[PDB]
Amino acid sequence: LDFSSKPYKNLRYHSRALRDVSYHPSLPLFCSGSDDGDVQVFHGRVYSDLLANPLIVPLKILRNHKVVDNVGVLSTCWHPKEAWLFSAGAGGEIRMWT
Amino acid sequence: PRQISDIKQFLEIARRKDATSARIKKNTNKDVKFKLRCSKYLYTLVVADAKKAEKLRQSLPPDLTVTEVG
Amino acid sequence: MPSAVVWMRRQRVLRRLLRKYRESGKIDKHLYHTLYLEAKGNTFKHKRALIEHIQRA
Amino acid sequence: KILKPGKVALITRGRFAGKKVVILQAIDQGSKSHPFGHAVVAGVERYPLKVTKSMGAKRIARRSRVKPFIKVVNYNHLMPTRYALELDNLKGLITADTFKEPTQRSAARKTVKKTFEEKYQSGKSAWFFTPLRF
Amino acid sequence: QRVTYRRRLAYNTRSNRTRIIKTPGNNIRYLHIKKLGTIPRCGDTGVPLQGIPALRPREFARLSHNKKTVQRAYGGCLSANAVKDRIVRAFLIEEQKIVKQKLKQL
RNA sequence: AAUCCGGUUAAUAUUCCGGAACCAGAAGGUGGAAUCAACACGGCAACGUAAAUGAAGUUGGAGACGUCGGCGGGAGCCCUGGGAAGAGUUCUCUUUUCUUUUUAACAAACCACACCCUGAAAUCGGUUUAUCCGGAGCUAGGGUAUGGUGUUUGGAAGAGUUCAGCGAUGCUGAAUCCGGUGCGCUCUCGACGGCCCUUGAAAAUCCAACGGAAGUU
Repeated sequence: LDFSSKPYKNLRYHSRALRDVSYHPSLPLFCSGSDDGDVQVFHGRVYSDLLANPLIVPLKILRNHKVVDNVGVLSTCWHPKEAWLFSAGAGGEIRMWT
Repeated sequence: PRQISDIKQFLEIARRKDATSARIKKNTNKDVKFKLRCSKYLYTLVVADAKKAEKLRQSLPPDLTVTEVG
Repeated sequence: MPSAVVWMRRQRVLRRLLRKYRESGKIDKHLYHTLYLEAKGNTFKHKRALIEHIQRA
Repeated sequence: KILKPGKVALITRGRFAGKKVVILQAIDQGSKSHPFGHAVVAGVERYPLKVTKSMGAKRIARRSRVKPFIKVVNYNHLMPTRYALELDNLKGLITADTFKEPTQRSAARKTVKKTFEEKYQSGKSAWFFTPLRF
Repeated sequence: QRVTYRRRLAYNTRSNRTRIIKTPGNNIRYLHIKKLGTIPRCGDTGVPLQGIPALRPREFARLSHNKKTVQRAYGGCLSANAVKDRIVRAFLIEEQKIVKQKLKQL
């Protein structure tokens, strides 16, 4: 919000449409889930300093999730306490990425 | 003249080699107007927080010529 | 003050008012169109002459 | 009753103006999302070019390539024709889920493209594949 | 205060169009304003098209492509109704020709 | 195609000085965007957007078009209530008399006539100052575009003006405010209504369309 109206970074790992993006409320990690079935976990750490550009790096690409009717990960949720990710698939499965 | 509200953007424009000088204006409403002179536009940033103005001041690169109230 | 101007103002207030009772529901579309219709023929020379016309209607 | 699935129709409004489409499914009953006679139509956007034996096989395929489009349009914005085309793989592929889910929409565009290509290779419905001059 | 014209083009004409403004020095000044732009008009019907900014001819080059045309066949040249009329007339004429050829061949 | 403000001369200023912009052309570069599904997606639609190739050939628009009347909008000027400043007048009366009270080009975000969608209407409705339109689809509801303008800034108070002082003409204080308006005058724009008949210059120039040539690196 303090850098520009245009996006600060653009990321296009996903081979399919990106469904949901969730930022962990406390830990400096965020996740993106798409129809490809893979969830991308990125380390986004923010400084309060004006000169300090936030450091965004990938951390993991979570896989082994089913795809049904060209639908993969629909929603992702971050555990309020630790780095645990709740991934909801199209097969009726919920995955605990610990 | 362009009015810029994003402080970071003001930093990036300042780091740009086009920027030549910057002016600090102390208004009666205790606002600091950071007017950065570029090639085509004079980019101004009005900051309401006084300490934000000072913490802004030395975060400006030293090579840039900052100036007192015009 | 020209006679054109007084009618110029009188018609607008008469028309501006006749719309406002219409949207407030005091008069339906049919009687409003009639009320708009006579008012074009200077039927009322002043505002309250028209307001009494709504009450009797 | 003049609008039936598989009937060739013509879009007259919107970006795809004057393009030939086939009625995939009729929703003349209407819906809350589209309170009008909206029917899903799959048509041709980029009409295929004229295949010539002189050009190479790669060139031949590229000219035969057809850009399709799936759209929901109102009935009065469509114009029906006597021509009708029926193809089995385009039965039931379309639904509310497909037009909601972007990947399903992309998948639907893939199949309607593939089925248009095989029909062009088979040399059937040449007039529909032919662009209309106006 | 009485103000004179900035230029020396005496005998003010259509080209000599000015505006009165108050300067930060508290002076009333003549500001010459160029004529207002004209929106493009439809070829078939003639009504100005919808969605095109009304600017000057030389100015139109500065705009991008999407800002000068509408995403439709004959967009930026014909109105939507004119496009609709053009499309249906062409199809009906083609059908009238196809039945006429059918009648002649039988 | 495209410029504004302030200052400056004994005599020149939209030219000079200070500051702030704009237009046109020119190349690469940086970043972003589209493609082995060949040249983007969304909306029922009017159409929208950061981009989103288009040869030959074929068109369209701007330029570019009479006159008159009324209505509406905005700006400046004029009128005027207070606020402030100074100069008055004043035995007394007189919250009083007189004078002043600025924001440019340009750049930002937002702020109302044509059309679309639902709709099928006369028991005729909507409506002008001036009855105009409506199954060739009214009133009503939701939209789309055109933004004449207005709002908030930036420019910009650091400038200008007016008062007080203090010391080369410098330095320091303050204020430069809140309204109300009118058949008002000047200029411009929008929406109509006539009269036309005389149905109302040309070109340079700029834009768009149809058309589909060509085409991991």
